[PDB]
Amino acid sequence: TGAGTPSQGKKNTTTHTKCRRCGEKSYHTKKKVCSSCGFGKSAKRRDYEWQSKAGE
Amino acid sequence: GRRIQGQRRGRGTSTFRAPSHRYKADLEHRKVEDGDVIAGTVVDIEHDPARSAPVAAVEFEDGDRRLILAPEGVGVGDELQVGVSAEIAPGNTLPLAEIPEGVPVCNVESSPGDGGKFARASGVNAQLLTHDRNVAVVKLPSGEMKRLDPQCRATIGVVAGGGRTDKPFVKAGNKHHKMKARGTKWPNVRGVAMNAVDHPFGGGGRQHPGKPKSISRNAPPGRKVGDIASKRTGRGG
Amino acid sequence: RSGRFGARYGRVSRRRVAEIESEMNEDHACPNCGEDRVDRQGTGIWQCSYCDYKFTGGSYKPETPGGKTVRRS
RNA sequence: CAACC
RNA sequence: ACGACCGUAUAGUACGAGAGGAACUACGGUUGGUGGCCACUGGUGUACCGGUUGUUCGAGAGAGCACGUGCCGGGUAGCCA
RNA sequence: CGAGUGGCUUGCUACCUCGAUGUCGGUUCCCUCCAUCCUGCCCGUGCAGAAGCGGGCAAGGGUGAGGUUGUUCGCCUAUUA
RNA sequence: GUCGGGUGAGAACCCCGACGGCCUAAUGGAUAAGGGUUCCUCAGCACUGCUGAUCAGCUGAGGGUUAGCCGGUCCUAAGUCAUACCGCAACUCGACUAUGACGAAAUGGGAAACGGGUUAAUAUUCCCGUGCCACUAUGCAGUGAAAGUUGACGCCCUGGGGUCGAUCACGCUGGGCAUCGCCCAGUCGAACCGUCCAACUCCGUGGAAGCCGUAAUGGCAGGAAGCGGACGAACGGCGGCAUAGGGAAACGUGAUUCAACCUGGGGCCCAUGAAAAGACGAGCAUAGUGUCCGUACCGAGAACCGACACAGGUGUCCAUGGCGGCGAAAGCCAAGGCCUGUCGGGAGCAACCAACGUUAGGGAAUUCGGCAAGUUAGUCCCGUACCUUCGGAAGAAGGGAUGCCUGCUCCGGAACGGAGCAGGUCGCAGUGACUCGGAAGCUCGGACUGUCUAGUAACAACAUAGGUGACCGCAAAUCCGCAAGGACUCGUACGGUCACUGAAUCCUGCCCAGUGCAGGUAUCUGAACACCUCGUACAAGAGGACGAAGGACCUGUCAACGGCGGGGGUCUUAAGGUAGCGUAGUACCUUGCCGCAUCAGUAGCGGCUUGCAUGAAUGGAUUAACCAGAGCUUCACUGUCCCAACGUUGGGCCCGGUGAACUGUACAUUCCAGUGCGGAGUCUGGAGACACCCAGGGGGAAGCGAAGACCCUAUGGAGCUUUACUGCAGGCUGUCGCUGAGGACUCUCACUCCGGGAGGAGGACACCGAUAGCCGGGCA
RNA sequence: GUGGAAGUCUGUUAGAGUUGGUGUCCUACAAUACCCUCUCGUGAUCUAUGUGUAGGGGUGAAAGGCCCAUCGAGUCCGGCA
Ligand SMILES: [Cl-]
Ligand SMILES: [Cl-]
Ligand SMILES: [Cl-]
Ligand SMILES: [K+]
Ligand SMILES: [K+]
Ligand SMILES: [Mg+2]
Ligand SMILES: [Mg+2]
Ligand SMILES: [Mg+2]
Ligand SMILES: [Mg+2]
Ligand SMILES: [Mg+2]
Ligand SMILES: [Mg+2]
Ligand SMILES: [Mg+2]
Ligand SMILES: [Mg+2]
Ligand SMILES: [Mg+2]
Ligand SMILES: [Mg+2]
Ligand SMILES: [Mg+2]
Ligand SMILES: [Mg+2]
Ligand SMILES: [Mg+2]
Ligand SMILES: [Mg+2]
Ligand SMILES: [Mg+2]
Ligand SMILES: [Mg+2]
Ligand SMILES: [Mg+2]
Ligand SMILES: [Mg+2]
Ligand SMILES: [Mg+2]
Ligand SMILES: [Mg+2]
Ligand SMILES: [Mg+2]
Ligand SMILES: [Mg+2]
Ligand SMILES: [Mg+2]
Ligand SMILES: [Mg+2]
Ligand SMILES: [Mg+2]
Ligand SMILES: [Mg+2]
Ligand SMILES: [Mg+2]
Ligand SMILES: [Mg+2]
Ligand SMILES: [Mg+2]
Ligand SMILES: [Mg+2]
Ligand SMILES: [Mg+2]
Ligand SMILES: [Mg+2]
Ligand SMILES: [Mg+2]
Ligand SMILES: [Mg+2]
Ligand code: NA
Ligand code: NA
Ligand code: NA
Ligand code: NA
Ligand code: NA
Ligand code: NA
Ligand code: NA
Ligand code: NA
Ligand code: NA
Ligand code: NA
Ligand code: NA
Ligand code: NA
Ligand code: NA
Ligand code: NA
Ligand code: NA
Ligand code: NA
Ligand code: NA
Ligand SMILES: [Sr+2]
Ligand SMILES: [Sr+2]
Ligand SMILES: [Sr+2]
Ligand SMILES: [Sr+2]
Ligand SMILES: [Sr+2]
Ligand SMILES: [Sr+2]
Ligand SMILES: [Sr+2]
Ligand SMILES: [Sr+2]
Ligand SMILES: [Sr+2]
Ligand SMILES: [Sr+2]
Ligand SMILES: [Sr+2]
Ligand SMILES: [Sr+2]
Ligand SMILES: [Sr+2]
Ligand SMILES: [Sr+2]
Ligand SMILES: [Sr+2]
Ligand SMILES: [Sr+2]
Ligand SMILES: [Sr+2]
Ligand SMILES: [Sr+2]
Ligand SMILES: [Sr+2]
Ligand SMILES: [Sr+2]
Ligand SMILES: [Sr+2]
Ligand SMILES: [Sr+2]
Ligand SMILES: [Sr+2]
Ligand SMILES: [Sr+2]
Ligand SMILES: [Sr+2]
Ligand SMILES: [Sr+2]
Ligand SMILES: [Sr+2]
Ligand SMILES: [Sr+2]
Ligand SMILES: [Sr+2]
Ligand SMILES: [Sr+2]
Ligand SMILES: [Sr+2]
Ligand SMILES: [Sr+2]
Ligand SMILES: [Sr+2]
Ligand SMILES: [Sr+2]
Ligand SMILES: [Sr+2]
Ligand SMILES: [Sr+2]
Ligand SMILES: [Sr+2]
Ligand SMILES: [Sr+2]
Ligand SMILES: [Sr+2]
Ligand SMILES: [Sr+2]
Ligand SMILES: [Sr+2]
Ligand SMILES: [Sr+2]
Ligand SMILES: [Sr+2]
Ligand SMILES: [Sr+2]
Ligand SMILES: [Sr+2]
Ligand SMILES: [Sr+2]
Ligand SMILES: [Sr+2]
Repeated sequence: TGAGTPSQGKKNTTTHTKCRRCGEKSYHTKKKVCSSCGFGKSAKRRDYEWQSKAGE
Repeated sequence: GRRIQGQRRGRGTSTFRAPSHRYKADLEHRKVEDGDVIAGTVVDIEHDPARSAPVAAVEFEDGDRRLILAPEGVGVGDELQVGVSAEIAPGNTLPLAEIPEGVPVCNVESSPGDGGKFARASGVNAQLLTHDRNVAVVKLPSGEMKRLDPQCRATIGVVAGGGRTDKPFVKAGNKHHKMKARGTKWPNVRGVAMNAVDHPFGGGGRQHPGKPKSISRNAPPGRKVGDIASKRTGRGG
Repeated sequence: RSGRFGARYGRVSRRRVAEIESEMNEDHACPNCGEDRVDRQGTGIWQCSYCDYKFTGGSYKPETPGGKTVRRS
């Protein structure tokens, strides 16, 4: 069984969903953690300086 | 390289854990205030998943229903005693001090009241040899003379299920089923059969450890493999 | 006996399985009464079909050499 | 003879 | 677009003590190659005719399906060796 | 011992190609060379004959089937001009 | 698909009928996930649709999903999170222990709904009829109430009860066919309420010394059979429900085999097959309440995932429709679905290609190799070798039979079950299609079933049972974490950790010098702190004394790394290759030599064997069974071959419509030679050459595709190794702090451990912090 | 005779897999597909959903296999021009 096309048919699991806090479809319904805003993981909003060029 | 299997074990991930949620009970001796006035009646004999041996369900006078580490020869209806003044018969528990020398015992405590630590496996037994007012000498299943507090409790007789080891598994499938009831990753791939990156013995055109197997006691995890601090090897001499 | 093993495993393995299971299934004298009606119920567990006496014993024999010793001393 | 020895 | 060989007559002759043993020439055939043709033999021939298994159309009659003929036997034309 | 020809082997060189000219053997299909194995015509012989042996002209045609081996080559078998 | 017709400006593909077909574990029915309006209606064809389109999953607009009893909701599973506590420089980080919560929509547990009618689209939701559950209120009854039971459970074999379905018999209703007299369909009717009870268990009677009983095991004076009794089942029978419903009508009755469902008996485990909420226990009347969320549609060769209307991938149940047969097999056919695995028209339709049928004679000559194809085939009877671990080998091999019809026998309660007999009879052929093994021998490997390189490797590689060695008495060995802490472990030597070999059988020689590990060690060497001398009004510093682990040194150890030669009738460096096997999957020499077999055998098998460079758990030898493993031989068979032919289906070719990509410095009708950076359509010399187009097989463009993966070069990269360099974890060991009292000792008060507690064990040690020496490819 | 064991046999039952054709395809139906043949199919079996293990880390009956077409160290962004 190839890792490509044939293995794509088995994908019918729902993981990332619309986040209650930020609105992005990044709330992982299994982990109950938003990969975009951090909801479920931290009170503070998910943020990182690497999301932009160092001097900007 | 990569961490060897022995190192993956320590993390205690599912693959290496024991099926605890399926285990029945911790067969520790009952805790008696004193007097020995505690007696119970064997209500049933059950299979202990964690030891491949039988265990006995006991109902005590004060209403306590508990599984117990059963010696050979215990059956339903039989009455058992646990205390300093318990009778000296198979299936009864009392401090070594009260036990007559030269009597096979099992589920011997390490420290008085700990519930039992020694001689708990199928068909084994410790042999109470010497008495005293300060120390009770016991011969453990491995042949080692152990000095114990006479206040250490123990059960008279040998553990049930002896001879379990006399029959061969015959097939992989039988080993398989037993392993599924233990905290062990099985089957076993030999170090010499792995790539260099995976084990000290891995690599090489043909299989062979590219080094002596007797490893030092001081070796770090990841390197302590093969024959650990062997005092000798082989069968010779 | 080991006949269910066919031509597999080799002499020894299925020779001992035969003996062990042979002695295992023989008629055993109940300790409670005395009738040869004890049968194995599982690993180390025996029961008499006559009086229903359920008790512990060896894994494949109702009594072991070491078990018989306890009685003595 | 189709690289390495 | 023809190459080569075998055989017979020449002749048990010429030659040679013997053993052995030719040629010119005239013939018949084979083989390899070449071009063409189907009266003959052979193949094919899901044109066609027949036999027959399972199933369906109630039976009979007559048919479908079973892979582009269910299977089997025979085989015209044509195409072929 | 001396003088050459070829460009089938091997060696040598590093000229061409590393933004790639697919690598042995076989197979299939076509053209060619002659230093000729057979076939045609000759010369000599330690050429009686038959047959050998050696040499000359000659490239029209032919040079096949098999056993081991991936083999090329080679060894082997029965045929063959 | 075809012929007619319908609609429309327009019809091969939108609709109707007829005829012809396709799908049967699916191409039918219900659904999970997932999608998200794709569902229904109307109006459209600019877009999407492999051609067209009046059609549509497309465009525009409207409409559509109704619940006390179907899910959710409730419970808890593996397990997750939150808070507290603790760690961490710190946190959104981290382990434990408490608490709380979360965690199951087909498919875990679970209070209660059936039948019919209705819409364009919903429907156990609406409507009609009937019924049920929970809670609450009122009334009567009731003092019981929590013990127990249930929820609640593995794998294999099997009896009994029993519905649907299917079939058989006969009756009734309707249909079909029309030489007969047959063939088809229907013949209905729920939940619920009531009632019946087999099995299991038990009780009374009884009184078996051999009887009772089973498919089988089994049962009994510790009381068998028989007789009677208590308890006690179905999603089942029976009555109601039902002058309900449904049907055009009739609106049956019996039987067999019996999925569902119910209830028992047996066997297996080095394997033991959830939990909790809830329910029962624990009556009845009447009334009230029963909110909230889901509900359409697809569920796939067009509604999901794969960029697509993709030949892929994707769970569940329909596993009992008819013939067939052992069958959930093939083949054919219903119910139901479809003609959308969606471009058509034309040419006896050429070459060539993909699938495939048939080939005389020869029969593996083909080829690396029988690759490909074929041969055999179902069932019954006879019969079956070497070898063997006594299981097997084995369906060995080899031989014979096989249909139909007529009348019967036997087994069984019987089957629309099975086993036979006699007579008759047809064909080339009776497992007639379909389904359906070719067989045998020798050798190598691995014992076996099992695993694997998703996407070039299925093997001899990995695993395995078996054998073996190593560590550890549990405050352990091994391992994870910076720490708090943790896996192993509800475990305790018959354990479990770390390694090696790899079933059985017969065996497993010699070597401890080097390396490794371990033990010992008079003496030697061996750091820091403290101590002492010199030095400094102090300090730096120099030296001394003491000396832990470690090393030197000694010993043990090879189923520890590994080794088992050259020379002579010892030497290096410990020993100097034993049993076996041997030209090997190891032998260069080598096509070794002899033999077998063949016309011929670098192959294969047997023997020999000085082994370039076999050999014993780096396991040796050997071996029945097994194998999509490697090699060889034989019988059978055949288009693999001699040597090719004819045929079939789909393309190819022509026509309508649709309509890409690769590639392109320029020029370009080339050919023979030469030249040139030595491999030119383009330079030179000649030769040839009127332009354009169709089909073809691919000689050339050192053809297209990919900045060669080989090789080298770069003071390039990465993975891996080690007695490379340098370091870093980690372990051992000394010292200082924690740390107290009286080179050996006692004590208790810190601290540690055990204990529910009292208290016990230990104890200034250990743990921990700091530092010093040793080891240290585990890691950088 | 009964009994019905087995990592037991046959088997396109379901289901799992993939020896050979070095067949078809190779601007594909498909960035791993199609056909025939073949292997397993009561167990170390297969399978759905839930759940856990995370990057020098997992997971690995060990092939450097696998960790979302990516693995001798994933992916993303940043360091970074
Ligand atoms: Cl074990
Ligand atoms: Cl639902
Ligand atoms: Cl029964
Ligand atoms: K190379
Ligand atoms: K090159
Ligand atoms: Mg316990
Ligand atoms: Mg496990
Ligand atoms: Mg192993
Ligand atoms: Mg490997
Ligand atoms: Mg390593
Ligand atoms: Mg090995
Ligand atoms: Mg050069
Ligand atoms: Mg090229
Ligand atoms: Mg010449
Ligand atoms: Mg010529
Ligand atoms: Mg509907
Ligand atoms: Mg389609
Ligand atoms: Mg023929
Ligand atoms: Mg040949
Ligand atoms: Mg074949
Ligand atoms: Mg009869
Ligand atoms: Mg060989
Ligand atoms: Mg194998
Ligand atoms: Mg592969
Ligand atoms: Mg395989
Ligand atoms: Mg082992
Ligand atoms: Mg063992
Ligand atoms: Mg072992
Ligand atoms: Mg192996
Ligand atoms: Mg030989
Ligand atoms: Mg040895
Ligand atoms: Mg080895
Ligand atoms: Mg380059
Ligand atoms: Mg390289
Ligand atoms: Mg490097
Ligand atoms: Mg504690
Ligand atoms: Mg390194
Ligand atoms: Mg899963
Ligand atoms: Mg490798
Ligand atoms: Na020359
Ligand atoms: Na070639
Ligand atoms: Na010539
Ligand atoms: Na040859
Ligand atoms: Na009833
Ligand atoms: Na049937
Ligand atoms: Na169409
Ligand atoms: Na198997
Ligand atoms: Na040594
Ligand atoms: Na050796
Ligand atoms: Na196999
Ligand atoms: Na053919
Ligand atoms: Na060309
Ligand atoms: Na690398
Ligand atoms: Na028997
Ligand atoms: Na395959
Ligand atoms: Na990484
Ligand atoms: Sr696939
Ligand atoms: Sr899925
Ligand atoms: Sr969180
Ligand atoms: Sr931030
Ligand atoms: Sr415990
Ligand atoms: Sr405890
Ligand atoms: Sr190695
Ligand atoms: Sr020895
Ligand atoms: Sr003549
Ligand atoms: Sr003569
Ligand atoms: Sr047909
Ligand atoms: Sr046939
Ligand atoms: Sr180039
Ligand atoms: Sr010449
Ligand atoms: Sr001549
Ligand atoms: Sr040769
Ligand atoms: Sr138009
Ligand atoms: Sr529609
Ligand atoms: Sr919940
Ligand atoms: Sr449920
Ligand atoms: Sr099951
Ligand atoms: Sr029955
Ligand atoms: Sr619906
Ligand atoms: Sr469906
Ligand atoms: Sr599909
Ligand atoms: Sr139909
Ligand atoms: Sr269309
Ligand atoms: Sr014919
Ligand atoms: Sr051959
Ligand atoms: Sr041949
Ligand atoms: Sr036969
Ligand atoms: Sr696989
Ligand atoms: Sr493969
Ligand atoms: Sr062995
Ligand atoms: Sr040594
Ligand atoms: Sr020898
Ligand atoms: Sr062997
Ligand atoms: Sr010119
Ligand atoms: Sr072409
Ligand atoms: Sr099997
Ligand atoms: Sr099978
Ligand atoms: Sr292949
Ligand atoms: Sr084929
Ligand atoms: Sr491909
Ligand atoms: Sr079966
Ligand atoms: Sr991948
Ligand atoms: Sr960057």
